[PDB]
Amino acid sequence: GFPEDSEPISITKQYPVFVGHRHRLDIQMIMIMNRTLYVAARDHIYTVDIDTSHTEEIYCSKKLTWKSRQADVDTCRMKGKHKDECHNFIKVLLKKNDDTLFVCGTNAFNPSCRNYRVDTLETFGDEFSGMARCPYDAKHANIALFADGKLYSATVTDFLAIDAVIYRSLGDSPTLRTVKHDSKWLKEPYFVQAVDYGDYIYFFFREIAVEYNTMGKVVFPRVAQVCKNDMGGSQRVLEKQWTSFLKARLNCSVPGDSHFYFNILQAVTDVIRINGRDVVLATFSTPYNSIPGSAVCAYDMLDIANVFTGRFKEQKSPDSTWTPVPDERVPKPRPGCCAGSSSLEKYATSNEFPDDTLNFIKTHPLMDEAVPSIINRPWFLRTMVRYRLTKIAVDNAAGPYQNHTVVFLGSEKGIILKFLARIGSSGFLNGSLFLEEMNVYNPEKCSYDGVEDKRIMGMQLDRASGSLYVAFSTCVIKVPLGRCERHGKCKKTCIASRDPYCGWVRESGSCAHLSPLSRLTFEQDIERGNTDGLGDC
Amino acid sequence: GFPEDSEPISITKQYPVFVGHRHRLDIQMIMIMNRTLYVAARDHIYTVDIDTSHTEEIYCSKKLTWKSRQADVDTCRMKGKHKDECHNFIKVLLKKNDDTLFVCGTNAFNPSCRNYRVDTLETFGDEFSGMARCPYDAKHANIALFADGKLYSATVTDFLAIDAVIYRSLGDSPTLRTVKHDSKWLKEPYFVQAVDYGDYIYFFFREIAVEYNTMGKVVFPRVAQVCKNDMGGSQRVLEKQWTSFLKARLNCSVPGDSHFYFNILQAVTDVIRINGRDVVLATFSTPYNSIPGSAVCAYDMLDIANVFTGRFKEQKSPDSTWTPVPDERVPKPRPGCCAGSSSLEKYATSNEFPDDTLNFIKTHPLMDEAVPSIINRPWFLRTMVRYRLTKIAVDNAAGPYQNHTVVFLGSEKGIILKFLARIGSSGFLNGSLFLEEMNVYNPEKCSYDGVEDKRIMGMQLDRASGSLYVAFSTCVIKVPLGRCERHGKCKKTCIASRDPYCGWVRESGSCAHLSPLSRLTFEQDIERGNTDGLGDC
Amino acid sequence: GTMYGVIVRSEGEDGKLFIGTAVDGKQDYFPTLSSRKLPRDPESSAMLDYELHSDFVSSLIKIPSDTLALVSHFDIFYIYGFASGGFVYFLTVQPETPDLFYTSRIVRLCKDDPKFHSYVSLPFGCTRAGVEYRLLQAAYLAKPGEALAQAFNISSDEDVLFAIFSKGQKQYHHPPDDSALCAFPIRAINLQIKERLQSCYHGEGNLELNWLLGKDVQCTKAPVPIDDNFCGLDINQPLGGSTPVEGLTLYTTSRDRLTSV
Ligand SMILES: *[C@@H]1O[C@H](CO)[C@@H](O[C@@H]2O[C@H](CO)[C@@H](O[C@@H]3O[C@H](CO[C@H]4O[C@H](CO[C@H]5O[C@H](CO)[C@@H](O)[C@H](O)[C@@H]5O)[C@@H](O)[C@H](O[C@H]5O[C@H](CO)[C@@H](O)[C@H](O)[C@@H]5O)[C@@H]4O)[C@@H](O)[C@H](O[C@H]4O[C@H](CO)[C@@H](O)[C@H](O)[C@@H]4O)[C@@H]3O)[C@H](O)[C@H]2NC(C)=O)[C@H](O)[C@H]1NC(C)=O
Ligand SMILES: *[C@@H]1O[C@H](CO)[C@@H](O[C@@H]2O[C@H](CO)[C@@H](O)[C@H](O)[C@H]2NC(C)=O)[C@H](O)[C@H]1NC(C)=O
Ligand SMILES: *[C@@H]1O[C@H](CO)[C@@H](O[C@@H]2O[C@H](CO)[C@@H](O)[C@H](O)[C@H]2NC(C)=O)[C@H](O)[C@H]1NC(C)=O
Ligand SMILES: *[C@@H]1O[C@H](CO)[C@@H](O)[C@H](O)[C@H]1NC(C)=O
Ligand SMILES: *[C@@H]1O[C@H](CO)[C@@H](O)[C@H](O)[C@H]1NC(C)=O
Ligand SMILES: *[C@@H]1O[C@H](CO)[C@@H](O)[C@H](O)[C@H]1NC(C)=O
Ligand SMILES: *[C@@H]1O[C@H](CO)[C@@H](O)[C@H](O)[C@H]1NC(C)=O
Repeated sequence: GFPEDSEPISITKQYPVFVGHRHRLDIQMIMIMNRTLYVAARDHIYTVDIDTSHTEEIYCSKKLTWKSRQADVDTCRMKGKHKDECHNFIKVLLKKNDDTLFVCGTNAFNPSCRNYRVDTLETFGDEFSGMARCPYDAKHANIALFADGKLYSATVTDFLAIDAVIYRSLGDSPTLRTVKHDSKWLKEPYFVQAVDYGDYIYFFFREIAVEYNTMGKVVFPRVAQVCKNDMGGSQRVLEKQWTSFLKARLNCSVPGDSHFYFNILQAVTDVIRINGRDVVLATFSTPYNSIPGSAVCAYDMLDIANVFTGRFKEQKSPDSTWTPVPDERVPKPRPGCCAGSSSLEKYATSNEFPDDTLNFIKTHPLMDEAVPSIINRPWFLRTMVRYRLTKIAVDNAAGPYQNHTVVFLGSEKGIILKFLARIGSSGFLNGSLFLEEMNVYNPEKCSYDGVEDKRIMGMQLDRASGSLYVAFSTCVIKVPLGRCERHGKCKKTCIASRDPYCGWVRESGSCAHLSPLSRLTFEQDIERGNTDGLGDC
Repeated sequence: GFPEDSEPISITKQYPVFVGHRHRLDIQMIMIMNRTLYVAARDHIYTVDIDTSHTEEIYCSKKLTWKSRQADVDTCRMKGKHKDECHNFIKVLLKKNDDTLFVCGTNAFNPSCRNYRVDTLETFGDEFSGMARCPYDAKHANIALFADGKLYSATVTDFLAIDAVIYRSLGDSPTLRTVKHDSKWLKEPYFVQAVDYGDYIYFFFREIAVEYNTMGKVVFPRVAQVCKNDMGGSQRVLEKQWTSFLKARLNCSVPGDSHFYFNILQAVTDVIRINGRDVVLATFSTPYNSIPGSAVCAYDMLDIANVFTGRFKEQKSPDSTWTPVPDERVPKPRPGCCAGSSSLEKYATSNEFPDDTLNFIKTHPLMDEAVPSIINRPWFLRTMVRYRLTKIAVDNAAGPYQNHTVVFLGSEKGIILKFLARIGSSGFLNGSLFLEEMNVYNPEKCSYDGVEDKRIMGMQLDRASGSLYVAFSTCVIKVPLGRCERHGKCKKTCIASRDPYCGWVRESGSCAHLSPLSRLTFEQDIERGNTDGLGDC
Repeated sequence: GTMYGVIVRSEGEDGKLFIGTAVDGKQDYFPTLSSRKLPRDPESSAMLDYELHSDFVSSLIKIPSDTLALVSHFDIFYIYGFASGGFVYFLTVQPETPDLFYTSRIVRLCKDDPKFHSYVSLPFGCTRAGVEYRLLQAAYLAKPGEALAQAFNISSDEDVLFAIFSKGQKQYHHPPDDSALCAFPIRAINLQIKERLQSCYHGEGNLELNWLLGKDVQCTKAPVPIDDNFCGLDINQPLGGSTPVEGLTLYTTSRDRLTSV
């Protein structure tokens, strides 16, 4: 009764690989700016010039080195941490402008932040604190986002990692934190991603749920908003603390008489356009102690906004259940409405907000509704696999006419999954289509130290290079978007693959990918995938 | 992190099969009294004389016929039921004494009960009502139990099957029901089994949980007690209704930081003795809409009793959460303590109970604790199978010395699973041991009408015949407890099978089962299963 | 009787005021315990600024909102404080995290610690003849008797805290009559703490301070010697314990209640 794990349309790895050129690399994240791939790792940031004819091995273009002072390692080790835990791992890497990179690191459990030259990667200026900007542990997940020259960050403030926070610092604007030791606000969160969209920043994390803790401990995925123009509360309430923090449960489930939820959020993408909608795509999974399943749910950025206009939650008696809030007791101005909008332009800065509004949003950070998914179910399921699904990369303009959207999914055992976002007969969005499954990990090139860590840690698609870069902690791999010559001269299944990167060209008599020399006859069926009456192998 | 589906020790079906001797049989349940196997089905009860040399086909020894009056079928069909739904299906079959069988049937959605001669199976006496004794639908599950000449029954009272009840009728004792339209008492229950043990009857069902409905609808397995000496309440409270009905959630889970529960109870056994403990064994499964898993949890009858001596639950504000009850407000005499026990022998009949006690047990049928399993986890798991586990049969004296306990598990695709209850080094009970997996369904003998229903519906182990009888809706199959000649002359793995039914006898030089002629040398290792230094195949 | 302060001007610096007070539910407005600047120049504006105040690390401890929700009228009353050797001690009575259960405590901070990492808190009381006394009503530091010096194996230099206690841990606001004077040699407190720190630094047990931590935090095993006067790191702090520091009873009564010492 629960949908069976579907099969890929088509049915290994000898692609280009980057190893630094030997020690572990401990890659922490990959990134692409302009036309260069950044590889943030241990004690280093490596770059690869994408366009420099991608050869046998991918070679380190420019380099960077920032090791930890011997003193800082000593204190680290002394606090009872391990030898390999106490190094400077790069966890923040952001483009401030055309001249400035902003880089933070663990720095052996003593986080700190530097500015670097975009060109030569030589440091400049004084180092400032990495508290609440960068994690202490290399293993923790963190949110680092530059928007309007301010640093929106989410991680932990302390070595012990008790105190988690969503923090805004820098950019000549006063500094704002989420209320410390308040689980109404944050209860043991795991930060996954944040994005810039409208007058708001949207953080996607997961926390111990305060609604459904009625029995045991339950984890919920969340989406939270902050006003970019937040200036902190008055003098009585929320001074130096967010005045626009509202969070809401996300809904990623297969509905039944009782619905089966996916709660363990693993990844959210940046905002994308699919079918003229601004959307994000999230992967989820079942709790570690449960039968292993993973889903991919998509979220319309308007529906996300819609949930914050709805009704709040509240807990009347400290022991009673969570009831919605009747609008009669919501004060005006609206809690969590930005300072300077419809009716709220009468408020110049957030400091002017009355006590009613402030004391309320401090007490009711949680919205009653739960943001619903597009097509109110997962777009993709895996329930009969040993691994969970993690990283997610999207291609919102794949194909000749560029109206098809292809989604790549990374796993934990290197297995990479590729599906196409399906358009219905109605024109509306409608399910997905499991195109291909391929294993990308290279044992003979990435299992070199005491390390074989088949977990994908970063994905970057680069249409310009026509490739997708997949990062394991040991190596980065350049996988071409469409390996079309794989299907062969057998025309029957070159068309049936329904790959928006592939098609048939009659001048050559085989299956090949799209080229900028778009003068030749390129024959593909994607919407119907017509096999009817064609010569077999 | 969630234990992998383990493998059976050893690695098809040409056993004896019973087909009636052609129409569907629609077998509803099997049973064994004295030395005859009863097959309760549609319009019939078939018997097989177990001992009559079990030959090629198993033949119908004596028969029984009780079809539905043509009138009763008409009204049935008229209410908009199907042709094959409106027949007399036998759902109750109980041995009243040595002379009387008590048989009820659906009787085309008009349940009724008869008494039959134990010998010739000819009816006698007037038919009485089947309301709240037998289901209307053939498909519903029902509880029928004779204890102290009274009929304890649980099913539905109405055609529409809205009103479910646990009912006690007959035996010169006034008639008792569970409060109608009270979901504090019963909320849409599915009745699985009931058993006789001490001053109490213990019903095992599952219901829509009123504690955890805080969010959506959740199903909980339950165990409930009734005093055999219940006589109904006073004149103000619970007159003609149970005064000893308490229920409690069962705990069948794999514990984690958040524990993964199994809630969909499928089967409970009768009370058994294992390691000098009175226990029951239950199978469970994940909700239909979820990733498919099944567990087998075992319950010490003393712990079951222990939960009813604990604290009750209550819901202060109609919207507040479920808090335990402080003993300060529990009145005396103890609610749900039998009339005529420690301190309560001052009460001759349950009618004398004060208003305090009665009005309380009417309002608080639910106990705070949740009956815990033996070894606080499942004894067996299946998480990577398409089917669920259902029927369960046990052998508390298998092996030469008769100190090993073997458990058989039935599925839905005929697959039958066999494991051995493991004893620890401590002597205490400790996990299980997946001995064998075998498929019993016979497509060439049970897929004969428009029917191929591979679901096992009844299991009966008969050590006397040295066989286990497995009932599909189409046929009953005689599977021998230990097919030992399967392992062969290869001594290496005849010992390694660790089958308490199997061993090595040197006089023949092959692998064979235990015989009552226990004079010969029978060599088996079960506790260690020693392979060391033996000639291979 | 809900606020107490100790002025510590150890030589070389301007010196400071260590202050603890009840905050009547305003966890935002006032810290429960803090160290303020009490500067030399009387004119100075530095007056009662926190000895340290960054965004996170500061010389103050604030009662979390989590705890003020989870316990009704939760507060911490400070009854006495004293300068002894390298440390500052505060004696505090509070309701306890899940009738009305109250718990008297010893709070110890280094004189020179602005980050407040040195914090460690243990319950204290004394019992005689099966009856136990755990509601601090008064305290007073002083030199030990000659008799009392032999009793505790301290010099006749070292400090002894004399305290008064009520029966049990019930209704601090409406107290009974059974009261008890007892003596606690500082060396015992300083050592009972030293061993509490010791174990916790070998991975043993938990931090066990649930009103301020709001959850369970596992002691981190670390290669750090707990020298005779160790002043905390950023790990294993703030430190608590549920293992009363027992004082030697000196006198009891139940005819009259005891108030001062
Ligand atoms: C303040 O501090 C003082 C000093 O530290 C402390 O007194 C000591 O207390 C400790 C711990 O309680 C005692 O240690 C125990 O000793 C047991 C054996 O003790 C006997 O042997 C002692 C050594 O004898 C040698 O030296 C003498 C020279 O004086 C010589 O003649 C002998 O031939 C021999 O070579 C001896 O000093 C002692 O005699 C004194 O003490 C007794 C009281 O016990 C007194 O009555 C006498 O008048 C005399 O002054 C005694 O005869 C030993 O068995 C025991 O070991 C067990 O426990 C420990 C710890 O649990 C385990 O490790 C071990 O395996 C056993 O299970 C224990 O070690 C020590 O004896 C005291 N020292 C003195 C000088 O009295 C006080 O307690 C402190 N005061 C307060 C109020 O707290
Ligand atoms: C929109 O999605 C649904 C389900 O993915 C499609 O419905 C399927 O239609 C085909 C007929 O071509 C059937 O074979 C499937 O069994 C249907 N699915 C279900 C669940 O019933 C629908 O066709 C899709 N529309 C488009 C244009 O692809
Ligand atoms: C009781 O059960 C446990 C777990 O089933 C057994 O522990 C296992 O011991 C063997 C050593 O012979 C190991 O190979 C397993 O890995 C252990 N299991 C775990 C989970 O650690 C224990 O031996 C059992 N006792 C008996 C007598 O069978
Ligand atoms: C999640 O979505 C499904 C279908 O869209 C809906 O039936 C269910 O009630 C939703 N649950 C929540 C908590 O929003
Ligand atoms: C994309 O556009 C072309 C025409 O411009 C059309 O033929 C093709 O079917 C379109 N694909 C989709 C998915 O709408
Ligand atoms: C079920 O059992 C486990 C372990 O025995 C326990 O940790 C858990 O809290 C129990 N849950 C309930 C509801 O009794
Ligand atoms: C059963 O009993 C015999 C001795 O009577 C012993 O050899 C055997 O190991 C026992 N089996 C178990 C499981 O205790």
